[PDB]
Amino acid sequence: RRRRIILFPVPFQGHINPILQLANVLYSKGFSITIFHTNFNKPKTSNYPHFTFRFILDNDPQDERISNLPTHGPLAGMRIPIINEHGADELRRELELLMLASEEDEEVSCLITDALWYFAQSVADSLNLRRLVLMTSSLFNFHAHVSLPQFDELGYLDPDDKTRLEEQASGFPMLKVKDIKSAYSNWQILKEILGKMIKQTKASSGVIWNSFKELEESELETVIREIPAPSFLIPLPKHLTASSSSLLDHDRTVFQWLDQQPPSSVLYVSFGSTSEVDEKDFLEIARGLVDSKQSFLWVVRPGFVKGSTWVEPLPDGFLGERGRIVKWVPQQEVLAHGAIGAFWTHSGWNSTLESVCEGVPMIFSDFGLDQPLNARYMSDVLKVGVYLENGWERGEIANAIRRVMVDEEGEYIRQNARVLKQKADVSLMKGGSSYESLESLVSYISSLLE
Ligand SMILES: C=C1C[C@@]23CC[C@H]4[C@@](C)(CCC[C@@]4(C)C(=O)O)[C@@H]2CC[C@]1(O[C@@H]1O[C@H](CO)[C@@H](O)[C@H](O[C@@H]2O[C@H](CO)[C@@H](O)[C@H](O)[C@H]2O)[C@H]1O[C@@H]1O[C@H](CO)[C@@H](O)[C@H](O)[C@H]1O)C3
Ligand SMILES: O=c1ccn([C@@H]2O[C@H](COP(=O)(O)OP(=O)(O)O)[C@@H](O)[C@H]2O)c(=O)[nH]1
Repeated sequence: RRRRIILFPVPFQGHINPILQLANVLYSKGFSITIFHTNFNKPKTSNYPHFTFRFILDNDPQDERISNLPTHGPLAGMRIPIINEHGADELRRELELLMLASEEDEEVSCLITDALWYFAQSVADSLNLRRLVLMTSSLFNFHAHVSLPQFDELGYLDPDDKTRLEEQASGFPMLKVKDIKSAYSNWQILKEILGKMIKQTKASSGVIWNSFKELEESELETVIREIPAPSFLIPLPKHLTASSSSLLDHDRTVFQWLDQQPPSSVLYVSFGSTSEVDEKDFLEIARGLVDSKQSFLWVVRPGFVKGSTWVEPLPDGFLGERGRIVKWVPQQEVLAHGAIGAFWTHSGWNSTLESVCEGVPMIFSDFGLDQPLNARYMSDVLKVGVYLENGWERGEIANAIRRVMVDEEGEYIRQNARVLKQKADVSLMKGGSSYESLESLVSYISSLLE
């Protein structure tokens, strides 16, 4: 292969999944692929015989700043600001020694990084290497990030200012003030990171969005105005699932059980790769699921429940014939199964987009960050699910589950989910928004060394 692309993911499941989907799509279009990855949270390189992996930044002996960071729980994310602040010299060395070792017939077209690796723009510039960015969250979230100076002036980023919570955000009516308060509760850290991510995204050679035009049409004018480089909207789950980049072992025994369920009769439940609840909330969720009287498949990550290794506070036999708990599944393959009638999600963007791409309507909870904005946009603009926006109450959980899966009152939500899947499929046909985004992206990358 004449042309090589280097990709550099953020080493968490919601970041590795889209960049290895993109890597596969670009491999399919005839590019050779090198992945730069931390040893931390590495995927199974044996699943990618067609890719070269290079492990960087946390090789032994480890830096003072990274050596003792926890490997699980939300605190593991401290690696993101630390690598941005201290990784530039090592990334430049690794890019240089790859380009020095390269064959004379092959050249590196570009570096594609996660948008959160804002430090990589200056490194790529210093080597006369073009950098493209992969956005792993929505255009709507980007629109909110660019509006932060206005949210700040209005006092929405003040945790102590508990006024106007149920009102429409001034200058941003698609959001309630409480959505902004939730999304930016970690304002001391996010203020600096998001400003840098925006500046270095605007400075990049091109922005790839894991989305499609018909999903986020209201947000296109903002990205065309804010980002001078070309934007490409490609819905990666419509190209392939992320099964090969799983960081955990799949429980595949779930498919034999799904095959025993009537069509659209199962609630799939998963609150993410990082999320945590109190025992009080975890038992309130469990009661809501039982109160619903619907069949369910619930992925609970070890550490989801504060105080327990897994699901110890749950009684044996509880959940009935109706319910299964597992540690991990191939989630998009589960969403594609005919048994699935709905998905109770934490509203992470990969989970939200996979559900949309499989036509599965949603019940939304959130654990902050971009989650409350995804839940608000999908529930109120697209109308493909119900937002549980006032915590965990067993009655409200039961009503939301029944509304989406059974109630005639919820038929419009099930129909909206069906039609949005169809729009995603049409977007991949010749002349479709996603087809044209991908053809343009391939032509654009092929032009970078002219
Ligand atoms: C930018 C980030 C800096 C970061 C550093 C660590 C920090 C925390 C977690 C804040 C609390 C304190 C502290 C110290 C901590 O508890 O560790 C802080 C904010 C979110 C974070 O990125 C988040 O890091 C997590 C690992 O700890 C990832 O698992 C998240 O990815 C996942 O990525 C998915 C794909 O983007 C996303 O939909 C999903 O919700 C998310 O859970 C990713 O979400 C990012 O949050 C940003 C918040 O503004 C968004 O702009 C980005 O689009 C989004 O990707 C991690
Ligand atoms: O049991 C599971 C649970 C989740 N996932 C995948 O983990 C990713 C989670 O990404 P998301 O953006 O939804 O949220 P995060 O977990 O990053 O907060 C998605 O690609 C899911 O399909 C999976 O494969 N199996």
